[PDB]
Amino acid sequence: DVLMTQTPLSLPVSLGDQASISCRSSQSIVHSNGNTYLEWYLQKPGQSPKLLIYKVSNRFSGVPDRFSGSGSGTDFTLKISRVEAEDLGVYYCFQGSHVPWTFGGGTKLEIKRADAAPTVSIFPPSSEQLTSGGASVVCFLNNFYPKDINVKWKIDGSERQNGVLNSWTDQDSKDSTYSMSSTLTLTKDEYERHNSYTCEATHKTSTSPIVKSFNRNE
Amino acid sequence: EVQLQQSGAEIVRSGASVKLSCAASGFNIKDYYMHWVKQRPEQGLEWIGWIDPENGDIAYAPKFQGKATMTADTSSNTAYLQLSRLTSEDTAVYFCNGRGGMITTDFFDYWGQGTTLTVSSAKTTPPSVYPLAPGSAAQTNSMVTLGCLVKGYFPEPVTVTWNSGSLSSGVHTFPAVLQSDLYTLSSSVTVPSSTWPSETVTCNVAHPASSTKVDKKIVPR
Ligand SMILES: OCCOCCOCCOCCOCCOCCOCCOCCOCCOCCOCCOCCOCCO
Ligand SMILES: [Cl-]
Ligand SMILES: [Cl-]
Ligand SMILES: [Cl-]
Ligand SMILES: [Cl-]
Ligand SMILES: [Cl-]
Ligand code: NA
Repeated sequence: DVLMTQTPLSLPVSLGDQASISCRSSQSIVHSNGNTYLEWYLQKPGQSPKLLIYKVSNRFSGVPDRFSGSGSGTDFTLKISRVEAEDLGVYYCFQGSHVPWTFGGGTKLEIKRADAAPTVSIFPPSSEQLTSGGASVVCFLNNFYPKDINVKWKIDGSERQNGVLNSWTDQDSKDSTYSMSSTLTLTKDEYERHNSYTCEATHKTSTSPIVKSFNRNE
Repeated sequence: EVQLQQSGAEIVRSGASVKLSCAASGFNIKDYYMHWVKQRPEQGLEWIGWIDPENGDIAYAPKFQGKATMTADTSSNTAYLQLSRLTSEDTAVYFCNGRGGMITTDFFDYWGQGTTLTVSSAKTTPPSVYPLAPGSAAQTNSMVTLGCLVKGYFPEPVTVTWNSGSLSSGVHTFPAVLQSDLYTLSSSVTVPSSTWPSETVTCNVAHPASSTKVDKKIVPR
């Protein structure tokens, strides 16, 4: 297959910045008919992809003139002259020259803001859940930037991974931060065999892990 | 106005098959090629194949040879994608894309809105709603975070609000995650320490599929 390699993976920008996103095909994608079927798409959250550019450098009908494309036969570049707020999302290159047609892995175009520390809150199991025989410990890590974060759970000082369920939100339209939720689910039976429960986050904003903890017996 | 309309969300158990539809209005699918594209949760786009609805010609990505079957019915102006021998790996959004005319006229390119497939053997199950109140007390003029854990339900969606929609700032509601055939969702709200527990904070959960409404007051431990 022709593999399409995008760079960068993430592109933080301010509004008005020029943005350049690149795509390298593993093989030539000049079709024998002479055309190079290299396309660029934008996908916004909860939306279908939208075509921007086809055949390397042809702007699709309705696409703003700030979008342009160029390329050789293996190296291709999408340029946005000055980024607008509606441009945020994930960009994909795509080749239709050889079957199977293939997409690049995508580039996230996001707003650069000042570093924001995660607001970390931990919650023991509710009495209602314990009555039902379950024991979830919840950890919210809210309003942080950049998006790169790693969450670790410890029980009585030892790393725990079984039973961890993570979810997160995309970049917030008002404050340009990200948020995350991590839930460790145990049986009530197991919860009652341990004392200390700890949520640890590693993020740019702290040199050491950011820690919230409680002890079951208060 | 042209329109590609895809069928609604599907839930099908592993080992079975599903058939998704893509119906055109405002144009004729004989005049264009239809493409299908897969997207798994929090992943990128993956190409499945194309079909020429006029000629019946089909090209598949090798990976979907065996898994997918593309067909079309020109009399109903509809393209179909069948997915067979389902597993959780097939849980995804599937997009149809009508395209053509790149050589002979202005390029035509239109997308369906996507159809979600959830592979699961679960039956409709109402949520358990658990209040998350802080383990320790708040300092003066600080922020306090409260939460709501919504567990063990099926299918999506559930909805969560705070104080019946009157508390909207400082809220974060996290996308649901399927694990072991049932969904978990969580929501947090962060309020000034002077407002809770002095004022009521309640999380409101509705699950249309089970006709469940739960309103849970967040009370101090
Ligand atoms: O100082 C300012 C900063 O402070 C911010 C923090 O403020 C905290 C206090 O909140 C203030 C804002 O809220 C005010 C309103 O407070 C309401 C508190 O109510 C608690 C009691 O609520 C109980 C549940 O009420 C709803 C019950 O509804 C039952 C019927 O359900 C109807 C269906 O649900 C809707 C969806 O259904 C549609 C489909 O069928
Ligand atoms: Cl500017
Ligand atoms: Cl692909
Ligand atoms: Cl801010
Ligand atoms: Cl669950
Ligand atoms: Cl309500
Ligand atoms: Na924060």
